[PDB]
Amino acid sequence: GSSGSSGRKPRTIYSSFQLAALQRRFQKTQYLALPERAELAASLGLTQTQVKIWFQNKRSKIKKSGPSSG
Repeated sequence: GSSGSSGRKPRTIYSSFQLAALQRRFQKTQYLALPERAELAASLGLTQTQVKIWFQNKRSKIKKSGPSSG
């Protein structure tokens, strides 16, 4: 649109430690309650604004085929 979110780096947008728990939590449920979403931000050391976009984006890029659009 204006700036464009582009870039290439070996360090995934998220660390292995943060991801592990994240993905491990997502598989359980796509949505996270109040204290549930904060748990990842307080545990992984991230913020609700980060764990939120991570859970949302994923839903769109769900390795699993079916619900995703095309």
